[PDB]
Amino acid sequence: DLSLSDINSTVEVPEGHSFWKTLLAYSGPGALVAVGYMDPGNWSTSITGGQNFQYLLLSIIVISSLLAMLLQNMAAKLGIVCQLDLAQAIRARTSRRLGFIFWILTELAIMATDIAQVIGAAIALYLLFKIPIFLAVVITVLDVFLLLLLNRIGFRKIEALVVCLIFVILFVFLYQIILSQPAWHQVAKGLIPSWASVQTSPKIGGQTPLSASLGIIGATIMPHNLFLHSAISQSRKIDRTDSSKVAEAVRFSNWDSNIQLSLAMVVNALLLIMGVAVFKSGAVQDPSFFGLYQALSNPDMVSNPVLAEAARSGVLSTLFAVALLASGQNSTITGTITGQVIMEGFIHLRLPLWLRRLVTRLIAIIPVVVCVAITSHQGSLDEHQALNNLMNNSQVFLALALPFSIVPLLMLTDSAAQMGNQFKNTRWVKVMGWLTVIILTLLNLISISSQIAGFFGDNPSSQDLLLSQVISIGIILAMIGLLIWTIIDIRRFT
Repeated sequence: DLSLSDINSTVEVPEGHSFWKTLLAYSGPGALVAVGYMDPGNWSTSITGGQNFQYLLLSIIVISSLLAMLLQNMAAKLGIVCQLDLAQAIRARTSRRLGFIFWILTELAIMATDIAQVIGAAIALYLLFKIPIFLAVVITVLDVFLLLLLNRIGFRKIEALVVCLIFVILFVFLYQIILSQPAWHQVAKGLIPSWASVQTSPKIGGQTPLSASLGIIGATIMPHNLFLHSAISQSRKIDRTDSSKVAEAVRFSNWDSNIQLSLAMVVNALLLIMGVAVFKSGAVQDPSFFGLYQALSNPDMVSNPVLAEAARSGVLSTLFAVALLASGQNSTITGTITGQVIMEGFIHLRLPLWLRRLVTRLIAIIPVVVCVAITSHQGSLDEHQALNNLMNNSQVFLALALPFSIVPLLMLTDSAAQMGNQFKNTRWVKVMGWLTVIILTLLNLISISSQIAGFFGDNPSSQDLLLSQVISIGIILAMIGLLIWTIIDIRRFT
């Protein structure tokens, strides 16, 4: 009846005021959440953002991460104080049909992330081991056994394995930056919140600073990682009777989550400066993983003789594909955990990790093998580009399931009927939290029309455009109705 019954309140190791060892104990949840924010689904968008705007968008990244650190912490709080995840709170404060709508929506979000990671991992196999593109996908389907071995290890080593992947993809991209020797003064100048990133005048590569900045801000959080954080935050036993120990617990999970999401921010920065210093100006013409592979393997694309010799040897591209692999291993863990959370929390369905990863992976790979089937039917022409367009088109479900995950979180944590007058949010995080939630909801509701119109490709059929407008209006209006309904129920609880 409690979230993550297998590993809920497992190891509690606060030992008086020995704070840093205590920090070493529970440092796992923050990493499990942060590794999701390093998935390849936006890697190109960073590199592109670096080529179109050298170091300019870095500050935006920071801001985004900060916002991601805020809401995530809130989620952790809901897990630590209430001893129940976000899905159990929402489902407990609304009917079953709303919990079912939220269930299918979040399932579609984690399904979208799973699509990004199966595409990135399959391509990673196509680049490293030269496995055929169609075989690499059905090889990625075999991650259920890696989940079976993953199940017997334990969170003290699983949550450290996630750290291992994090520093793998962090040191892979940091190594290519160390060889690049970039002008770190311009990097520092770019990290400052300047007003050149909010303008619309450069328009390099069909992208203005305000478009890229609002895109980075719009994709701030992932809805599934909120339920994930609220669930894994409970894995540390708390008496819930001593205010100093639960306040200490909040400091604990906060410093952990910031320590890891800061690493994710560092990875995004390494991707932007990867697009600025490593690649030449405008050298990246194919945002696909294969385009970045050949671009990292062509000496004329880099801006340094050392990177030209190393690129000719073929080490940059292989490290890139290794980073694709280490990033593609995330949904096997966080996808199954979060899927269990929303499943047994929203619809009260107890399913094993076997059929979970089976169903999610199959539903994820169906459109992938359809895309590879059509493109390979065209002669393997534009197959990687179409895989990239599938990966980017999949991210609409996140915008569909974002407000129904950030609004109920902020409401339930701001109310005293769930947190109490002692552990509710400060008047500071009320203003910042509501501002962030409003901005993200508006920006994603704007993104719905752009992505739905993007489903029809870069060929604008005049009759299909109006249909995209009708479908977009219907979707955003339906999300408005669901949003005001959830607002009404939660505000009826408070």
